[PDB]
Amino acid sequence: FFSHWTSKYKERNPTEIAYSEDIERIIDSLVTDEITKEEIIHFLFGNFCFHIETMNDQHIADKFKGYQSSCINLKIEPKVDLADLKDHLIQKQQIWESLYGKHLEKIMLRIREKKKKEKEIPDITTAFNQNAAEYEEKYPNCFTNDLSETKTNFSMTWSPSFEKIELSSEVDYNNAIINKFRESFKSSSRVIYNSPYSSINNQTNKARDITNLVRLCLTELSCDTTKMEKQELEDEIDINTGSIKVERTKKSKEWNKQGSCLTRNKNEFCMKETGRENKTIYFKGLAVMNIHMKKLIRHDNEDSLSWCERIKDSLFVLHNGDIREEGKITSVYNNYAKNPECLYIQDSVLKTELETCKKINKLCNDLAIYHYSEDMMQFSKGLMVADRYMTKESFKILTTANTSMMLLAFKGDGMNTGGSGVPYIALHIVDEDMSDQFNICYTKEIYSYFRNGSNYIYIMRPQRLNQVRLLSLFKTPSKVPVCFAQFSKKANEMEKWLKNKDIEKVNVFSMTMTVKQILINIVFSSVMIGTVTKLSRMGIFDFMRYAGFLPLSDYSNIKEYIRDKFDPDITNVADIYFVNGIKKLLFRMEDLDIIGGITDLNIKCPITGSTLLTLEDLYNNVYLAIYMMPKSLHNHVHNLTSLLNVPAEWELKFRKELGFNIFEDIYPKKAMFDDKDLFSINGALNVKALSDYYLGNIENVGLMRSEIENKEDFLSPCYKISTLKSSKKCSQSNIISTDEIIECLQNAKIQDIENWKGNNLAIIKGLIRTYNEEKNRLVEFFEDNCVNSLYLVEKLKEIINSGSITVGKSVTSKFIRNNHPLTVETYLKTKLYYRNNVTVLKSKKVSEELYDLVKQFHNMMEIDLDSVMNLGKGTEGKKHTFLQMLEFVMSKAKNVTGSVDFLVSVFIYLMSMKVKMMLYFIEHTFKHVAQSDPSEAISISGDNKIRALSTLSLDTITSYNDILNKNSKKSRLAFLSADQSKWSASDLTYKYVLAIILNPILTTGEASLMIECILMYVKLKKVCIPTDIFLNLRKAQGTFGQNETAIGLLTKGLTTNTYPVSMNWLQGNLNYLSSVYHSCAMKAYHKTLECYKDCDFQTRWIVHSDDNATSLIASGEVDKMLTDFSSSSLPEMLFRSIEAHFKSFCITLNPKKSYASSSEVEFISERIVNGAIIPLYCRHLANCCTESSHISYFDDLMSLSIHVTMLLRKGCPNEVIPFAYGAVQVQALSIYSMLPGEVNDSIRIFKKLGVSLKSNEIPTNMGGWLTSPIEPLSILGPSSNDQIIYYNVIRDFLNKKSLEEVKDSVSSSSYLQMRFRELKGKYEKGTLEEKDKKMIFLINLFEKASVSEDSDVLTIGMKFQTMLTQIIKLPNFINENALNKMSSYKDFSKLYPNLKKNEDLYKSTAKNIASSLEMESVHDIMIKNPETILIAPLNDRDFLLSQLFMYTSPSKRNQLSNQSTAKLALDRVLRSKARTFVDISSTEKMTYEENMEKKILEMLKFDLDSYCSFKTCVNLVIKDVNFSMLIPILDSAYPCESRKRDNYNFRWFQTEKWIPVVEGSPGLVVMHAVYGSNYIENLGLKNIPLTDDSINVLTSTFGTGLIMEDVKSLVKGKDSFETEAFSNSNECQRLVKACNYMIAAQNRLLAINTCFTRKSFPFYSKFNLGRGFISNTLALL
Ligand SMILES: NC(=O)c1ncn([C@@H]2O[C@H](COP(=O)(O)OP(=O)(O)OP(=O)(O)O)[C@@H](O)[C@H]2O)n1
Ligand SMILES: NC(=O)c1ncn([C@@H]2O[C@H](COP(=O)(O)OP(=O)(O)OP(=O)(O)O)[C@@H](O)[C@H]2O)n1
Repeated sequence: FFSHWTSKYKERNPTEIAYSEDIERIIDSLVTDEITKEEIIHFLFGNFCFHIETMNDQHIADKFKGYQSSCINLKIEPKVDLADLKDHLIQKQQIWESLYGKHLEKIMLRIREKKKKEKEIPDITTAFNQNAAEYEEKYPNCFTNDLSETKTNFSMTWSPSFEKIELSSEVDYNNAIINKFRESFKSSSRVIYNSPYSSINNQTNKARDITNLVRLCLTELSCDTTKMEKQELEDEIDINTGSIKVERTKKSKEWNKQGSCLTRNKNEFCMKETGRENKTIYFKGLAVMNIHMKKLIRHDNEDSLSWCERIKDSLFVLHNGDIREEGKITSVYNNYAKNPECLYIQDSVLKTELETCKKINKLCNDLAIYHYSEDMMQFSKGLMVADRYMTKESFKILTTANTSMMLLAFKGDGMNTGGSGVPYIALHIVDEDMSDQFNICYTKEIYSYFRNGSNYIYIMRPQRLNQVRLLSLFKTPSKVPVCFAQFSKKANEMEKWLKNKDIEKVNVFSMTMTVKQILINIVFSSVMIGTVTKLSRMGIFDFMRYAGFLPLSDYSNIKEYIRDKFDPDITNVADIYFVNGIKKLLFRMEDLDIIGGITDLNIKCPITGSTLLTLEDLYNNVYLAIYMMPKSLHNHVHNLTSLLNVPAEWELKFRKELGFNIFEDIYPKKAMFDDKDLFSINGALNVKALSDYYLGNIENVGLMRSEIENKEDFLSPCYKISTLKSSKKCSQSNIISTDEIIECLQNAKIQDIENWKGNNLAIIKGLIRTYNEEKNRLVEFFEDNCVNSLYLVEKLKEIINSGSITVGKSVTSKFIRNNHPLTVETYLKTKLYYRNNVTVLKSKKVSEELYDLVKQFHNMMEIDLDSVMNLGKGTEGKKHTFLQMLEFVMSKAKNVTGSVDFLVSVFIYLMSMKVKMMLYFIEHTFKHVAQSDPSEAISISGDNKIRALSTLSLDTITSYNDILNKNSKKSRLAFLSADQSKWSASDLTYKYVLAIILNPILTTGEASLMIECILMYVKLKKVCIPTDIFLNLRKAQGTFGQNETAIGLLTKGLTTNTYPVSMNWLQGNLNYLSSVYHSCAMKAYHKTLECYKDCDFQTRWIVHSDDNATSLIASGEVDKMLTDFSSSSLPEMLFRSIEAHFKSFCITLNPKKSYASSSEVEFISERIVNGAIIPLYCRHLANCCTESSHISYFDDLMSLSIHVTMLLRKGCPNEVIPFAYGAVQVQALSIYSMLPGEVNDSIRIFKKLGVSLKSNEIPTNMGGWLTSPIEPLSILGPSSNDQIIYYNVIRDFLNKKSLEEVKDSVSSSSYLQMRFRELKGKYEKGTLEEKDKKMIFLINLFEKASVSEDSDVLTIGMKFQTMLTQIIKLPNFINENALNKMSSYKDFSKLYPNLKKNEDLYKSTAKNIASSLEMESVHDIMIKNPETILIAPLNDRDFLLSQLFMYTSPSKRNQLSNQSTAKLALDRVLRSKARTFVDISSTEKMTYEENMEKKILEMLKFDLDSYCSFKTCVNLVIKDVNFSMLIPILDSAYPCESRKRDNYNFRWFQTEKWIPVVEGSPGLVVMHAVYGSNYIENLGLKNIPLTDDSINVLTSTFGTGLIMEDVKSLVKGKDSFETEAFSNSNECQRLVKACNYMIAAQNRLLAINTCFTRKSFPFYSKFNLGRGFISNTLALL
């Protein structure tokens, strides 16, 4: 172990760091009445003398010099010798050790003072009544007993039953329904208005208006079109971004002319030229939709439960008469659920489970679950399509696969600025038989009805829906059938009735009344849960995650949670059913193998099905009801204001508590270190606790320092660090300069009104738009910022008085949204000098910021080629380290920079590059400290062992309780599952300095650097609100009474943007240091509890930042000490004592999610009771239906199959797995890669062109369907589907039986050439069988759509986790708009000027006069330095021009252009049906399906010279270690009943193929297990040679393309070119594979040693660092 001091800061002490008086205040504030200042200093600087056994002697001299300097600067006489300090610190030990007993007495007094003040509620009903009483006390008379003023019961949209077959013959089936309703709505006027909820005083007077509006819109304002063209969209260039989807200017944006009406497309109509009485009727109907006063019903309303107990069974009657049999959602769900035998390889033993799944599918078919979900999905489609394009004088009649359903959509909030939603009136035709049940069910929203024929025509009430609510309505086919399947499985009456009957006898007719009632509840709950669009239902359902703990003890959650902080916001009826289910569960728990519920007689909360055989069924039902709700139905505008509003309040609370005023700095005070309640710690106890923690954790200072400076990439340049190189995002305050602003104002003349070209017109527009209403501040900015005062304003006078200028109005958000960003910059900056300063932080990549930092380190600001190339080559040139750049940044910004670097923004938080580097240093010097702690969970690599540590924390605790309580005394268990509240907001930050001073694995210079870093992070941090949000609050504050909650007080009345956030580190920034402090606090808790005299306590705790998993086992005289601690049992003891102890460590325990029990613990989401773990597969099942990224079909299908895989891991039953398959299929296919029957299908396209591939053999990237079985998807993952179909077509191609025959036939090198020649001859003369055409198709697909194709991992870093990739990559930007606003492009465009800057066509013309010379120079200084463009930067001049030589490849600007951005819905369902661009430069615009047709027609021919990709695709499949041993196990596995499996329910999968396959690869003994598998299954050991040699072939071709063209067999000389010409013999890839298969050189790298050999043939082996890298078979563990 060698020691290296990594600082120029060596001669700096922690008491001379500019912000050094705060350390003096911390020292002065730690002085107690028993410990003086001298002992505090001697302990704090000198604690390292307990660690002096593993550190160097130069480290000894360094730390003793730091000790002496600290004592001299603090006016204390230091000890002369190190042994003198050791003797003094070992003799003043009992003074410091006595703090634990006083702390024990303090927490006992705090429990005694806290339990006396609280009040006790007698029962749960009194808690509910007290909540209702205080709710009436806030707002009086808010509770109404009349059910006529409430909100809508049955949510956004209503689905009647569809009773008549509608024949179509030349009548356009979508349009025949509209004229059917029109001819129904032409009879007389027997309009009966509906009184809601059987009321008597019906006002009406609006039902007449709605009826007249609907009659007008269906009689006069619309007609049978049947001839107009469909809506077609086209991509267009935006003035701020690229490639947005919009309607074309002609055709589908123009109003056509039918007979006396105006029409746009097949659905939209208009009334621009209509009679005045008709216009009056239209406006009278429009005024209804608007184009305390809360009536909340009580929890104990017996009328609402009685009404719901008729509404929810009228719904079941309505869900029982539908006659439709085929559809889109029905087809995809019946692909998996109607025949689930294909998913399971050994399906012959699942004769009961698969039959139950088939019965659940038949019940879904007969109750019209699929058809209702499909109707909701397409109506949400049509509704948001209507939301963006509708005007006030137009409507958008929607029709679907329905028979008796329409919707009359009206003007919504196009160009979304929050808004309210899109109005819509739905019409229904119901027959005479189901007429009373329709009135009973939808009694609130039926607005008028009349009778025509044997039918009733219903007009329902208009509502409105935001885009988020339409998106939650969209995922109905993914959310409702899985709800029906899970609730039908977990209900024991439903499953019990399903098990006796047969598939031909399952119907509603042969049902008992109890099973029918359970089915009614299941249908109603699935409908109400799968589509949720109300905030009250979300409040009710996330109230449910705390009122659901049965096996419990004292938690302060049964009664004190249902008091004041519970919000009973029940607005409608029939959520009384859900709240009443909660109330019955709580009343049951009040009156009091896991068998938890066969004896308690528990009741399901949403589905009410009794006789619960297992507690895990209850946990699964509640948590699936919880996790299926959306994250938020609020807009991003409201959510961002909430996220920017919480820290302002939690900082104003801190300032008010500790006496700081609003506009001043933050310094330590005595109150923070005096053991107070709100914002304080104990002080001297914290120092002793941290010293004891560092004594007990760090065992070798030098070895751990070596691991820190070797594994965290210290003493290495910053581009080797993945956090500071991989472009996440960043924040750099780029503001147009004020001198540049006044210069642009000066050069903007008044004689060039026509010639206002360039970007200066944007500055002119911004200053004029600011002048139009903000005259008060523009004169101040024009007279104080610039030295010329009157000239600028007098020039602006005739600038506005020039007559012609393009400004409409200060429309605020309408100006911001669709104008150039520098217009926003100027419209800000001309009124921001002394107030409202903003200083807008625009986002940037960290790679560009690191590029600028490396450029600024070597003083190469102005870019010059000789200046960068003079830095040397190889591993002997100029190179920096991470800490040298860190101190360069610190020395730069300590020089009066204005503290612009400490500015974060919300985009979860967006910090600067400096703050990212300081947080990296502080984070990763404590990551290894937390890695040495066995009780620390955030240091666990991944989520794999997170469950494992909880398993140990249960197992050793239970084993020790079994080993102690049987001998001498009694023991009581106490498991704590705490979660702290405001872990970052309420936390004192200055206590982290004490964790750094006492750190022994450090240096007195590095410690000073970290202390100064944390002190500037506290004293100078600020938060900048974004421009649109701050303008919204500014205009709201101007219109209103000018008061705000906390943001107005912090920003001096909203007159400035940056508000101070000092003692609140942002969440995720200190995630290891806070966890270290938490574990230190728990060790101090154990040391404090060890001070009790006649009792023995041992504590086991587990810490992951915010969370806690404390266990405690007491022994001895328990009965006396329990009333000493003021409690009744050990969980009550633990919940009181830990809460009292944590207040001395600035940790706030909240009595909401923190419970204490004697048998149950929870950690994050996993949960283990009495040595057995409850599975909780709810999160993955909900992620299978709700969470998606919305980027592509391939990406989202591969991402959702992760959740399917973890569903298979965590014990899912075998009847929800086919529904999980169907759910991920609907969620992947329902946006862009369209559903069966639509335009972007892949079964239909492959069937039309006669492709030889079958339905279940289409690859995933071809738009095909996930058809991998249960076992290979569970073991390998989503990347196994294409591997399985490739292996199947290969095994059919060479006509073999097993994989081993294929392996020993491929292993001969003279075999695949003969097969390829035989295939070529077969294609030649006369014969091509089906297998040959399949093999040819997949060979050409591997050529055209391999994952390595058109990708390099050094421009954008990818991971290569699959075999193939997306074959259409839509460009997010067109031309060089993606490459702009970049320092790399601005440098590349300067030393290589506009001959090669603008544009891609100018560079492409240099491949067939000055651009050819520039390209020749580029590739001449590129090909002489080969290591700079296709490996990682070895040093500088391998990084600064590595970012410069990537803007020359056509496939490296395309890769940066089509980067996957976030976007949202309606930007991808519209782009899929639009004529999109192909690449970065093409005049041709073509659709997605036509592109797919062209690509499939391209990959149909044999295309000889395809031998290399044939051998590559064979060898990528067969050579996998995991696949080649998983397949023979699956092929030769015994069914059951010998050692594999003998149980039935949820015990085939976890007994037959996840334990005899885990005795397969690593060998194992355990029988039943929930699996956290190994790392990712590697299919990228062979693909990173493909990328790293494809880029070599590309630069070879682009180097050889200038001087000459040639074909082959080149004779030129100049060895680096002749050897690459010999390298390009066939493709260079078969040469790569064969040549480095038959030898293995493996020469080391020094870039002169390796360039000594040859530039081409053995050099490429040192551009991947490995060859034929075969991994080991992964242990599932
Ligand atoms: N992005 C939008 O279009 C939108 N959505 C809701 N809002 C807020 O609510 C009002 C109604 O929106 P509009 O801009 O369509 O109404 P308008 O201003 O009276 O009509 P117009 O566009 O023809 O001038 C608007 O005045 C505005 O305050 N704006
Ligand atoms: N009630 C609690 O016991 C609790 N648990 C966490 N927190 C801290 O609260 C900050 C923001 O709260 P959020 O609105 O994001 O939800 P949350 O974290 O789940 O807390 P809560 O249950 O109170 O809503 C978050 O920064 C979070 O750390 N409070």
